[PDB]
Amino acid sequence: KTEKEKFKDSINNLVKTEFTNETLDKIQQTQDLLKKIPKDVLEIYSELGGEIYFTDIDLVEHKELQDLSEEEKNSMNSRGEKVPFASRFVFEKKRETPKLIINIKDYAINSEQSKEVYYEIGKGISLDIISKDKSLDPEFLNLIKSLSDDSDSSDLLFSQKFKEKLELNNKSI
Amino acid sequence: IIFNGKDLNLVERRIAAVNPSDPLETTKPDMTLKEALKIAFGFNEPNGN
Amino acid sequence: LEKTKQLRLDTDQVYGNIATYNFENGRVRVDTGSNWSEVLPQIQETTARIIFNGKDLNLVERRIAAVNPSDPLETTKPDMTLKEALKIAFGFNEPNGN
Amino acid sequence: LEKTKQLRLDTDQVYGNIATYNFENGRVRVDTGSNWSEVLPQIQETTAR
Amino acid sequence: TVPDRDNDGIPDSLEVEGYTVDVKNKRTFLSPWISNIHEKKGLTKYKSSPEKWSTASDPYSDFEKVTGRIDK
Amino acid sequence: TVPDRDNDGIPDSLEVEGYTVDVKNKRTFLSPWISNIHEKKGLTKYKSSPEKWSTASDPYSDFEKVTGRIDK
Amino acid sequence: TVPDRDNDGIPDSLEVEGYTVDVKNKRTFLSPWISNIHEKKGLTKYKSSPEKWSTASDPYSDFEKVTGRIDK
Ligand SMILES: [Ca+2]
Ligand SMILES: [Ca+2]
Ligand SMILES: [Ca+2]
Ligand SMILES: [Ca+2]
Ligand SMILES: [Ca+2]
Ligand SMILES: [Ca+2]
Repeated sequence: KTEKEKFKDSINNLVKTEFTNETLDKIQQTQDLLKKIPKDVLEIYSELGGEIYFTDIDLVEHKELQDLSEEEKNSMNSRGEKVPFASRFVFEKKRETPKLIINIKDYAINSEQSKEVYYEIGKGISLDIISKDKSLDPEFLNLIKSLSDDSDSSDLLFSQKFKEKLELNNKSI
Repeated sequence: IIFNGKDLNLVERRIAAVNPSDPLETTKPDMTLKEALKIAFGFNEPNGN
Repeated sequence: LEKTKQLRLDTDQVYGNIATYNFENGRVRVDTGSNWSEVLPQIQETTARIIFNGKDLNLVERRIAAVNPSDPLETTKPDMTLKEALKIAFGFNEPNGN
Repeated sequence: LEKTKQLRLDTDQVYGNIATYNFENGRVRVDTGSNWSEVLPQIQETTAR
Repeated sequence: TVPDRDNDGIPDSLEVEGYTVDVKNKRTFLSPWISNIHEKKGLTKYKSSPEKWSTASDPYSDFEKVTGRIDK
Repeated sequence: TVPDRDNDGIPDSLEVEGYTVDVKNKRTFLSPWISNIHEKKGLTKYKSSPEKWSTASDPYSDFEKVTGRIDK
Repeated sequence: TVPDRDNDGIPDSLEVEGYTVDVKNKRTFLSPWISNIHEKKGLTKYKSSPEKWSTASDPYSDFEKVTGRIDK
């Protein structure tokens, strides 16, 4: 009955019946990375001018990133450490039209790099949800007021430089 | 309860009584010493005695 | 043995079974596959022991589940203080705050 | 044996069972069907001593 | 439904924060510890481990011990 | 769901890139390694193999060992 | 679903014309033999029998032998 079919689901991911390529694998693994964020998000970004690409050229000699300022190359990643630009693989150029350039990789086998794409996606759609009339939403500002007292959420979400500016004012309303 | 009113034989019975320290045991009904003799040894009262 | 008259009898171990409640018919049935030797080396590593001889000057040994700070399953048990451990194991009290 | 008094005791092998955690009621139950002679050769071929 | 991880028959929001066992007519109930009621009845406030089926690691559960459904 | 090639109760992407087990109120919770929350409490960063039910081939799971649900 | 006559977990397309086993990050992968890609990595090309669960008629399958899920 189900025992020989409890074995076939333990080998559901080993056996690849047709393989045929190495770079076609990264294309089909980048797409199902991108279609597990819901549909309402992906039209929010394109509304602001969002052009999402997949490239194979690494992001040093890409033509839409050959020219930028010396601080635009230096923004902090999901951790907080600003990374050398030769080793980055996801970037958003947003000076007049936000373009999200994603270098393709094996993205289901890897889960550290799959999180540095979702962080950069929500970086672009942040300024829409964070503000209503070019002012901070009290729907959100009451959350930062509640999350600043708990000793776990304060060093989970907030940065280290933010931890020495919020309680320095000790009530930065 | 032991009893020997039948030609001096120690007839022994056991009647389920309530332990007041165990919440399963307090669900058993209230047992009295008049009722306990009436159901296990054939005692009776025909006119109140 | 006829000279010195010295012969003792040690107790190396004890085999014996465990009887568990049947929720079906409310009975108690001895499971002959489970012995107490699977259980006593788990009580002895997750509990504190207190020996006390205030009843007829004989030693009574009791074990109380206390918290081990280097085992994540064991840090779920409630906090055990030395006063409360005496009040539930042997039957101490405090009729005038002592 | 009375002259040289040389007698020793080798240990060729050891039988013994394994006790596993039971996820239903948290208990630990020795399975009398499997011994450590199935497990111990698997450790000496994958591990560094 | 209510979360009961340790599978012993008592919810985990009750084991962490206190519970008791008390009969009313002839049936057993297992209520959380209300301070203004259960103290005057002479009851006992229990706490136990919400992720062990038996907090003392002995073969009687935290539900069987407090209810009398045990080897007598 | 989450993928689990060995069926030990811990996902593939946690066995490869680090995980740890932390208790929150009175309940254990297995979580990926976060260097800002978990270094503060002295917790250990575990790594094991995503295709062995036991990494050192002994009869104890990778999940039974790090949680404590094991022969004591 | 892809045919597998002998129930040894590996399809009859692959067993006749070639396959090979390689790990990618920490996960194994069974793949058909593509000549230009796989040969420069020094992998071995296996062929077996699609009708037999074990081609040598010994009690270990062709899938267990090439993967490592076998008695060590
Ligand atoms: Ca429970
Ligand atoms: Ca419990
Ligand atoms: Ca796993
Ligand atoms: Ca594993
Ligand atoms: Ca086959
Ligand atoms: Ca075959």
